[PDB]
Amino acid sequence: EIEKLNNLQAVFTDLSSMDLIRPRVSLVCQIVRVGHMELKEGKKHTCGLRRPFGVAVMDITDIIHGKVDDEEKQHFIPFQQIAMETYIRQRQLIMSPLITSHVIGENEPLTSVLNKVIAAKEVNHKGQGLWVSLKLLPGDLTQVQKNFSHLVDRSTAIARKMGFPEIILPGDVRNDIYVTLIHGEFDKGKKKTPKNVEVTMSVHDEEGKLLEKAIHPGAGYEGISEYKSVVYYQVKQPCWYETVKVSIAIEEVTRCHIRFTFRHRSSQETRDKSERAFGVAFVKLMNPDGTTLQDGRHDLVVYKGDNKKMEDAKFYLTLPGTKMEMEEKELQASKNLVTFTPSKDSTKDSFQIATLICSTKLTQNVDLLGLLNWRSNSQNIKHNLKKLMEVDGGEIVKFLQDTLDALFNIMMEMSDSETYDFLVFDALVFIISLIGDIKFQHFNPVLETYIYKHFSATLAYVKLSKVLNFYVANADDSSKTELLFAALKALKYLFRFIIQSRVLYLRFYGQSKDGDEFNNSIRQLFLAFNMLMDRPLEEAVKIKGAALK
Repeated sequence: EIEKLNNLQAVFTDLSSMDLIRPRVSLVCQIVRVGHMELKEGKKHTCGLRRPFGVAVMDITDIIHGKVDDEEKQHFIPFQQIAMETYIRQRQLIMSPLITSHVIGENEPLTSVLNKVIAAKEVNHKGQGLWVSLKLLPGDLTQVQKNFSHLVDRSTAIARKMGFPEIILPGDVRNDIYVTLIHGEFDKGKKKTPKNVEVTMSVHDEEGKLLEKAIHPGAGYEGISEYKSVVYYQVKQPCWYETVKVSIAIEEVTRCHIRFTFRHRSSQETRDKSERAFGVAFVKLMNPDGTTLQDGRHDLVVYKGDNKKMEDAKFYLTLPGTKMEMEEKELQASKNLVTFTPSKDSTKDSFQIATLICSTKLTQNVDLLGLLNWRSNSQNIKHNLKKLMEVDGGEIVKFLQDTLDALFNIMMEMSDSETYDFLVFDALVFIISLIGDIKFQHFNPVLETYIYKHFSATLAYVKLSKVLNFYVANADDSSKTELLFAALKALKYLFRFIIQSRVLYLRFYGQSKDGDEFNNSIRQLFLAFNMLMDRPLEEAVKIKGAALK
C-alpha cells in the first residue's frame, strides 16, 4: 500500500503498569510470504496462499521501560529466516554417503523459529530486517494522541494489549475476541503427502450466513469475511498459533459462530481449486446455557462426509463442534437410549483454538446466569448463591447492577427463607469486598449510581438489619468471625443500600408506620455492638479494631 509506507506508525496502548514491569518483553514481527507454494518457474502454482518466512525479535523491555527514548534512533530489528539450508553444504559429502532423509526448510511453524530467535541473542540477519523507531508515550490513547499528536495522530495505527488493564473504566465497550489457531491434527488419509491444511475459518450466523468483515487479520487492517491460515508444505499437524481480531457486535455475537473450514492445498492451482475443504470445524461463541464462549482453550472437531450436509446450518450446528461437545452428547446419550446412534463420520481429526475474549458485556459463567435466571432456577438458588463467590469479581462487575437487583428481588419474593437471606448477604459482602479492591474501585461510582438511581427495594433494609444484628449477636463464632469482619469492612455501602431501601419505603408509603421499629433496629444494633465489644479483647482484637475503623 503506497499510502502506508510513510504512514506506517504502530502504537500499542493498554500497556498497564504491570505490562511495562514484566521482565522480558519483545516486539515480534511475523513475516509471512503470500503467493506461490513453491518458488519454481514453469508451471502455475496457487497464489494468494500464505507461507512462513521468518520472525524478527528484539528485547524492547528496556524500550518499554522508557530507558532510551529518542525519535532519531532507528532500532534495526534483525530478521531470521527459516533455515532453508539444503543447497550450500550439500555439495561436499564424499567417501561415505548413507542418508535417507528429506528437506525441512519451510515446514517449521513460526512458533519454533520465534523460539529460536528468542533463545539466540544474535540473529544472523545478513543484511535483512527493518527499522522502527520505538518509544513509550505515557497515558492512554487520548493522551498519547494529544500529548504526542505529532508522534501519534488519528491516522496512526492502534493496537491493544492482549489482556485487561489494572483499571477497567466503567463502560469500556470492547468485544476483542482474539481467536488463535493453535493447532489441528488433520488426517493424511488417501493422500500420501500430508494435506496443506488451511484454517479458512468463517463467521456464520445461526442461519449459516457468512458474516462479512467479521474476522480481522490484525491491527491496522480492515475485517474480512473469512481468514486464511498459513500454508505449511505437507505437515500432518500444521501449527499456526495465529492471533487475529474477531469483532462481532456483542448483541449479534449471541447468534454468531465461526465455522472453521480446512482445505487440502495441493501444489497445483487446478488441484487446489478442484479440492474442496475435506473437513470443517465450527464453534458457537455461546455456551448451551445462554452464556458466551468461555475464555481459554477449546478443541474443535473436524467432521467428514457430505459437503452439503456439513455446510447445512440446520445440521452441522446441531453436531457437537468441540471434543467436550461430543463427550457431553455421549454422556447425556448414555442415560437416554432414545435415538442416539453415534456416526462413523467422527474422524480423529481435531482442531484447537484459543479465544481471549476482551469484552465488557460478554458473560462467561453458569452460576451467574442461574442467579440471573433465579425466578426459574429456584431449585438451584441455594446452590447458585453458594457457588457465586467462586466467580471472579471481573465477571460479576459486568452486570453487578442486575446481580444486586436479582438478590434484592430474591429477598422480596421469598424473604421467609432466612438461609437464602444469609447466602445473599454473604455474597453481597464479597461483592463489596471485591469492588473495594484497587482493580474494581472504579465501579464503586457505578455502584452508587445503582444505589441512587436503579436501586429497587423497599423492605430489604429490614432483613439486612436483622441478619447483621444476628452476626453481631453471634460475634464470638469463629465461622462468623470472618463474615462479620468483612461486613465491618463493607459497612459503608451496606448501610448505603439499607438507607436507600428505607427511603424508598418512606417515599412509597409516605410516613413510616414502623419508624419507631426502624430506629429501634438502629438502637438494638448499637447495644449489640456494645455486647460484642464488652467481651474480652483477646478473642476479637482485630474485630474491635475494624469496628472502630
